[PDB]
Amino acid sequence: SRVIESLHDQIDMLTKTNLQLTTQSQNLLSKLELAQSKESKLLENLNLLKNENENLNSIFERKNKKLKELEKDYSELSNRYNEQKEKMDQLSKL
Amino acid sequence: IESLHDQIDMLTKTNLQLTTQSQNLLSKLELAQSKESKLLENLNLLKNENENLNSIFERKNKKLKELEKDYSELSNRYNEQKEKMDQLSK
Ligand SMILES: [Dy+3]
Ligand SMILES: [Dy+3]
Ligand SMILES: [Dy+3]
Ligand SMILES: [Dy+3]
Ligand SMILES: [Dy+3]
Ligand SMILES: [Dy+3]
Ligand SMILES: [Dy+3]
Ligand SMILES: [Pt+2]
Ligand SMILES: [Pt+2]
Repeated sequence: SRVIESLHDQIDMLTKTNLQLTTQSQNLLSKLELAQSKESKLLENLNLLKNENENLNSIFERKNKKLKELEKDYSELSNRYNEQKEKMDQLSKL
Repeated sequence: IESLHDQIDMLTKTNLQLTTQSQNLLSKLELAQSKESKLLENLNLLKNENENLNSIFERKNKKLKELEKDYSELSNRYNEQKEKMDQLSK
């Protein structure tokens, strides 16, 4: 009988230990989820920006192609003015 | 008392499994934290250069604007030189 309840004082302590640990596995399965959620949202955002960025990169490449054309047009135009001047020159010359 | 000792053993096995789960959950949290740190460092690397690129772009735009202006003046000066040529012939 002193045997028994002395024995019980251990069972109850073990139950108390289990409750703590269990509430623990409660608080963590509720975090790991939070950590995962915050990953999801983060990865999603990275992709909107990623898609946003590719779109801006594509626009850039188009403008550069136009600038390269202009780069050629001004060169040709300049050249035309130089030829035009040579003639005016020759007109005054002997 | 044998039955009670057996129950104590079952309880100890139950508590150990819980502790093991806690350990596993802790490791997962640590892994998540490691992922968060790598993700933040990467964002920082991406961010600082992105800003570097943004400043270079702004600088080029500033020169292109001078050029819009430079070409306009030149074109006008040419239009003016032709008016004078027309007048030379009338
Ligand atoms: Dy592309
Ligand atoms: Dy070119
Ligand atoms: Dy052309
Ligand atoms: Dy020539
Ligand atoms: Dy402008
Ligand atoms: Dy200027
Ligand atoms: Dy005029
Ligand atoms: Pt001329
Ligand atoms: Pt002329």
